Amino acid sequence: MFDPAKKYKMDHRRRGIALIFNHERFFWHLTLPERRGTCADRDNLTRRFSDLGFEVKCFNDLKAEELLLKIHEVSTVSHADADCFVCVFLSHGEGNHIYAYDAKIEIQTLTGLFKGDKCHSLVGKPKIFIIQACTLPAGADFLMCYSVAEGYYSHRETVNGSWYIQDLCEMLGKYGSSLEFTELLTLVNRKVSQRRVDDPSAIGKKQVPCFASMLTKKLHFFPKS
Amino acid sequence: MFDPAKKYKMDHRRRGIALIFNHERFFWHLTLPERRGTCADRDNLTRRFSDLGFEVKCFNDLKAEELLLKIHEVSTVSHADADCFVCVFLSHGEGNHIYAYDAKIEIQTLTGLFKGDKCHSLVGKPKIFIIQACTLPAGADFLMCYSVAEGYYSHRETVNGSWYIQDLCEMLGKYGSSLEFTELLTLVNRKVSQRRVDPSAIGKKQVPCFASMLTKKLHFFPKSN
Repeated sequence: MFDPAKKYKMDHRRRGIALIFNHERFFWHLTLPERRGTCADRDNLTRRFSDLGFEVKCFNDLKAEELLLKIHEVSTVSHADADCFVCVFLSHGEGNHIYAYDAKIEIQTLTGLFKGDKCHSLVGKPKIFIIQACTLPAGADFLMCYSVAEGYYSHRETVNGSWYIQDLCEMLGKYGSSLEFTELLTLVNRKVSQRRVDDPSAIGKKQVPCFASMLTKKLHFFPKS
Repeated sequence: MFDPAKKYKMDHRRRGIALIFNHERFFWHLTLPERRGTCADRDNLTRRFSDLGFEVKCFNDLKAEELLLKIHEVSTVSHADADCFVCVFLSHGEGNHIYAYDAKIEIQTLTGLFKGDKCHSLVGKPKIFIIQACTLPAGADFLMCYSVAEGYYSHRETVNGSWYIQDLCEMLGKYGSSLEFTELLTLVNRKVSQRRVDPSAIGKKQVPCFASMLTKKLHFFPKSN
């Protein structure tokens, strides 16, 4: 009958793809912290998801030609022998209205490609989207992880990256292979929300992340094989 | 150090208020299964939250004068000796545009009254909103539970209530006092998504969702008598 401890099947051959998408186009004056922080976040993510068995692939949206080339690949490639799919969307904080509006269209596109109708090979498999906001995607077995609720405070980028990706990567490296994934995201909620400014204008305010789950089972990333 | 198993402090004198809000006004014609189903949902919820230690209150929005009265009561009353706050928002499925638009403002108002700035006595304590949709609430230590995604299928009310409330109450009764609450909501996601239809709803399934800004594990262990 009903098993409260039922888990997603994570014994397939591969873990799956971990797509790290960098939103760059329509962003012009890029300071030194932003440029070195974005690279720190990507590299930190590439190490934590690779250690969990994912095949990391990193795109950006600067070259429209290469963008469609590599997007078509991940959308049409078969995931039948994969445990799950992960997609991380990275963006800069201080962006214009064109940059911010493009991100929303990109996020809708990405999430839409992996819904049950357009990707049979991921049906019944967790589809995890981690979005660094500058939303309303939904679907069975989706997990949406947001760095901040839209309209609320998020700390500026730093040479070492952003608060959300730093804390998410610390928990992933420390607890990724043991704890249930939503328990892990709850720890990121606490770690990030506890950080404080040393920007005297941002005194007293905090960054509150959020995650929205449509998963039906427990999700673990025990070491494979 | 950092405790990955840290949980909210739930040893206060009282558990807290469990507000059951019935959205009724502007519904143009109420069929028999809808009258009883809504009553079945309210009674089922009152039984389960009472057994978990909550002080249950049930309002509706038929009397405009009496509602602002009671909304003022639950908002301004002290929660300093309470573990948390729960609010269930019940509404009918087949509603007109006025009925649906009114629901959004009611939900936006209700959640707003319990923000940290508006309610000092619930700061750092979980605030749980369970919404039977016909959204964008946020805040630290908020837990939003939706019967359905924003614009997807939801099964219609019956004499015994709605699929979402029935399955929620079944899990609360069996596992409410033991399992972490988000783990319990995940079981609801599976139970509701597995139910099939016996007309024009072939191949459809209702996929619930919950959005967490909680920072700790949430349990409802039996209170100290």
